[PDB]
Amino acid sequence: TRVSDKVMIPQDEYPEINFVGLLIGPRGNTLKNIEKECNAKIMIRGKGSVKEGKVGRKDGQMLPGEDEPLHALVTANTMENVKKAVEQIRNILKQGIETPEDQNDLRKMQLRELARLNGTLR
RNA sequence: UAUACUAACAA
Repeated sequence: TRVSDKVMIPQDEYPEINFVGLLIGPRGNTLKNIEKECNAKIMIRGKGSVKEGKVGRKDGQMLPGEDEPLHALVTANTMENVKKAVEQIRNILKQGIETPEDQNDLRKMQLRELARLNGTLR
C-alpha cells in the first residue's frame, strides 16, 4: 500500500536548475525533511536528477537520460500524506529560482535553506 | 568576491 506523486519541472524553459537542488538540499535536507514529515520518499528521476550530468561531481552518464524528462518522484503510504508533501515541493519548483510575484526577492531563499544550514549563508 | 548551488537518494 504505497502512493506515488512526482513534481513536473518546466523543462520547456528551464533545464533542471536548482529544481533538483532546492528540492534536495545539502545532501538532501529538503528530501529527508519532507520524508520525515508526511513519511514520503523523495527521488528525482530524469536528466538532471542524480548529479550525473551536472557539475561538482565526476562526469560519466550511468543512467539513461532520454526517457524521464525531469521530475521528482515522491512516494508514500496515503494520497493525503503525499499530497501535502508534494505541496511544499511545488513551493520549491513552481517558484524555483524565478519565484512568482508573491516573493521574487526571496528567489534566492531556496538556497538559504541550505546556506544558513551549513554556514553557506552570505 | 557566499557575488548563496546543495545531490542525494537512488538508477
